[PDB]
Amino acid sequence: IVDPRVLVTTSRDPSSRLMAFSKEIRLMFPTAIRLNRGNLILPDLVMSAQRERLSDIILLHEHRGTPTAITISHFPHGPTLMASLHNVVLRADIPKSIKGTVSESYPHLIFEGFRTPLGQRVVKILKHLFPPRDPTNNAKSGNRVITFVNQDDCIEVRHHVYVRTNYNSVELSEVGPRFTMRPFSITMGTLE
Amino acid sequence: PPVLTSKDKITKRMIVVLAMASLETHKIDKYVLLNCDDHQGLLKKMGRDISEARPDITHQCLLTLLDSPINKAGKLQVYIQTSRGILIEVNPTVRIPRTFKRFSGLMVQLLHKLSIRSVNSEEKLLKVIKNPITDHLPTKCRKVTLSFDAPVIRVQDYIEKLDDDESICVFVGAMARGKDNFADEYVDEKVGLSNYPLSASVACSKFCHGAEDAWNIL
Amino acid sequence: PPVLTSKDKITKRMIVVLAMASLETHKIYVLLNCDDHQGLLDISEARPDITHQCLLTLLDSPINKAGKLQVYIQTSRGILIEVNPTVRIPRTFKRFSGLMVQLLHKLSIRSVNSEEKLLKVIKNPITDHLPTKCRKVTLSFDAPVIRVQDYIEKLDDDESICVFVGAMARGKDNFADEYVDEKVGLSNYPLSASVACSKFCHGAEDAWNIL
Amino acid sequence: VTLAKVIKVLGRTGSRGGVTQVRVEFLEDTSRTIVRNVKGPVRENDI
Amino acid sequence: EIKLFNKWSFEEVEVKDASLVDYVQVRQPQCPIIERLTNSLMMNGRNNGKKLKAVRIIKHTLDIINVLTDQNPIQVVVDAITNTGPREDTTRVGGGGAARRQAVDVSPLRRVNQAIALLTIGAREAAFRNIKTIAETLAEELINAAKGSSTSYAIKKKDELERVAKSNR
Amino acid sequence: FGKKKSATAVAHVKAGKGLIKVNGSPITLVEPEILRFKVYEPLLLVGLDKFSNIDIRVRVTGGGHVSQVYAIRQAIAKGLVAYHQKYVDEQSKNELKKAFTSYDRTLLIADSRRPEPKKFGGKGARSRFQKSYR
RNA sequence: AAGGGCACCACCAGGAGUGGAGCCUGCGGCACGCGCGCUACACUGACGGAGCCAGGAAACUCCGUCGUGCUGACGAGGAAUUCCUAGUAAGCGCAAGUCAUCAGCUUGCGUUGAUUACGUCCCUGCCCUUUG
Repeated sequence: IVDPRVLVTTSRDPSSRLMAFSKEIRLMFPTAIRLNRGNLILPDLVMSAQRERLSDIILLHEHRGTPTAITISHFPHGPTLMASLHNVVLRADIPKSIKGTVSESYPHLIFEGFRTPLGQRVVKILKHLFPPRDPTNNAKSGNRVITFVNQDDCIEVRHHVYVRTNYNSVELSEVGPRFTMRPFSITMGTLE
Repeated sequence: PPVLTSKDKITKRMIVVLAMASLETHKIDKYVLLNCDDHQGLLKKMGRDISEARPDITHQCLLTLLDSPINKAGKLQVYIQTSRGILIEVNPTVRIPRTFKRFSGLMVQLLHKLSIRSVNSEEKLLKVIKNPITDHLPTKCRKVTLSFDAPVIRVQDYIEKLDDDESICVFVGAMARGKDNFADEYVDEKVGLSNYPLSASVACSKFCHGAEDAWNIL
Repeated sequence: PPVLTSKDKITKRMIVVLAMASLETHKIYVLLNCDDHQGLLDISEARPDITHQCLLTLLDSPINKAGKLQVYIQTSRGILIEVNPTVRIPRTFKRFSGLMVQLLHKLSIRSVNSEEKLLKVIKNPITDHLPTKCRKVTLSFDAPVIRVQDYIEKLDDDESICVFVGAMARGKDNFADEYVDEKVGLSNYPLSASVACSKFCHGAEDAWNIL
Repeated sequence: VTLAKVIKVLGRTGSRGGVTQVRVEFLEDTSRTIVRNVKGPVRENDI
Repeated sequence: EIKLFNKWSFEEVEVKDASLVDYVQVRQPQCPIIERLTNSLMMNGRNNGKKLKAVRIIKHTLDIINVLTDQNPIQVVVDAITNTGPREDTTRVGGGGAARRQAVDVSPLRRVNQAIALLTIGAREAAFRNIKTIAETLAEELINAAKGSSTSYAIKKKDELERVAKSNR
Repeated sequence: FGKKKSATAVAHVKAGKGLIKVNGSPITLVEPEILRFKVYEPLLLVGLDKFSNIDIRVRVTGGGHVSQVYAIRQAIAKGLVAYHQKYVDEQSKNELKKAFTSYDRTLLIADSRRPEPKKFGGKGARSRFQKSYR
């Protein structure tokens, strides 16, 4: 199939801080669209999926019960999962010199804490979401890796740029965004 | 005698903008204005702000303008425009402090709070406002830059040529030296006022005088 | 531009004499002045800033640059100072005071090289130093307003013009009455001393095709 | 849109001539029409 | 959407110097004919965030702005945004540093627009006459843009923009 | 018979007399007025062929105000031309129609606009909240 | 470095905007800093009576009172920087999550209802090659 396209939808309770998280996680590089309006009431998600031709969707919602909640949704049966994250105001910002950053390159993946869990869903999700183009040919020139680690009940999303020397040698430099996801409600597809 | 402000876009009037003004607070744990007397030691140490610290010029100019008849007659408003890009509107009825020490105190407070309020009235006396100056200016306003290297003019004559509904805005460099391009992007032309280099204050009297003559102010 | 002095009694010049100037040193010496010596004290007799203000206003003028101006200062205690037209007076009050204090102690400020005296305490009265053809006038809110340009044009081709302005914050216009021919006003509004100075300079610059 | 040529019309029988236009440091397309000064290709236009 | 008519209905089918008329009641090059301007005069009025009353505004501004020395109201409104547009201002340079800004047209729909929300603005910014007649400032100022179509008297920057894009050219 | 951007107006058609009541009133009133015309301007709009006729009138109700107003709008002439022949014109009902829609947008069918959609964001829709992490 | 592309999380054209203000809730500190906001500076208004109707809603329409006077902190905000191209933005509001009580949150949902563009130019990002 063609590369899956993503639609980011700000919910009724989406704010600035959560929107900043949407912008950094999503970007026109280039299989993505942003809307400043959206809802998860319904059939509405299926409606937006058809009219915008996006099989991946992210709803942005925040209440005190579920703060900074990002509901990842796939058109394919076996979908939704709520991932909530929060940031500290004290986190230093990395504004880019380390990463001259070619937009639209196939990211590398590393998953730490793979099992067996009913989760498996998360690994499936993020692999389907950010693996873009499926090619037989790969140029070995970089660039970045998406790392996901289980941390005694939260998933730690990190993004690093690769540097290589003759010392071995791979070294990593974090470029962000840095997110700790708290797992919420899940919906799974029927056997059919 | 109605007080003139940027809100009014129609009245014919003279506006002086003290461009490139040297206003900057200084920490020491108390605050004061960066100025060549106290801080010539420091400035030099840090290898710069050589005469970038001349708030007195601004102070001089202000007294000079507000003390002028054309101000008393209510046909003049002033604006400031800092080296660091801060823009101030000056309420024409403000009795600015006579001494530099007392001036400093008040400019330090204005800069930290963005406005100075009358103790009884709700109109501000000084107010930090948003650039560009050209939003706040009258709709039909002639704009010029005073410059030693520009064609010399007789202000009285320069003024009688203005449409009866057209204001005049003059940008003066409130500074000891520098290129007179602090306003190239806004002005229609540049003019000289004397064959002698002037000080900002003097340029200011000269111009007020001139308007005062031409607009019949005693 | 050949420099004007009290010796030249022929040339047609404009003279401004800053009267009731507050120049009283205070032993600690520095200049007595509102800011520092507010507490120590009547604030009116201590406004040297006004003098300093006017000196800048006056020496910076096109008319002084054309060397047809002469400044004199006569304090509120009757001390008399001739200012040299070519002196580049300190720009800041602080530096001004250092200098002003020194001059009062030494009676003159000498150029580090030239024989000229940048500033000098001379003996009274001021009449013995002015030109022989010279109109004596006092500025006053309490007098008939005038156009400075008109007034200057009525002067004999030889007649100089000497105005007495009060370098003070408040008070009677009497300070020069024993010398003046006439008291006049430059405005319908009451002016600061320095502003009154601009007015005259500028009006006379106009009258004299300066420049 | 630097005004192209100025093919007026005879002598005193033209309220004003026409003028094509496109752009150099931006756009570029066919045109003519609205303006009645008297500059030239020395002068220019915008898009 | 969503205005009215009558109230005078003085339809001056002339007054349209330069281009303009080929877009005096238009939008396209990007609407179509967004009701003969006065649908945008009335619209550029929604500067708090909602039409109607805006609609009134317009209307009052009209009956007023014609009652007072009538020029057919609508033709004052046309002859308002008429002799009252920009005409070849500057726009950055890039050719320097530290630019400079050169000038030129003025894509018609511009001239109309850039003077529309403009006269609109000058109005909005009451502060003279800081009365209570929004439609007055909206009128007179627009009237001081019909009578004002005799200098200056409310627009002003009208000139400025142009009476400036000559030197730094 | 015609709904408008979340609103909806119903059509009454069978020949009668004057006083055409909207909701249960009189297109004299219709008091969310100001632009109270554009309602009386369908009937007025009859300015193209007819003068008023001699027929019927029905009630509207949906969404909110100006919505409804714009609904009752089509409602009318979207019901003068009513089929016909007992309503529209027993022949060539393009009489009105093409005329009552050579300057229309109400009887000129309805607008493809309709509220919905937001976003996991800020307000939602497209306006996604304002964030500026440092 | 080169050469070239795409994008309102990037510019242009503007729109609304925070950053000033009061309180709000977070992250620090441990008098004070940084962030997401709420409501305000008022005459397109506030204020009372009244008209209606949404997925006794409010914004809103009318009739009348106040007189641009800190009236019935804060006089429109420095340097920065946010976001968005139409059933949008923007304003106004309610349902639901939260729950014994509690929403200045949030996901939603209707209500009024703009101005903007030839766009690619440059600043930011991304990319694709080549080139080391």
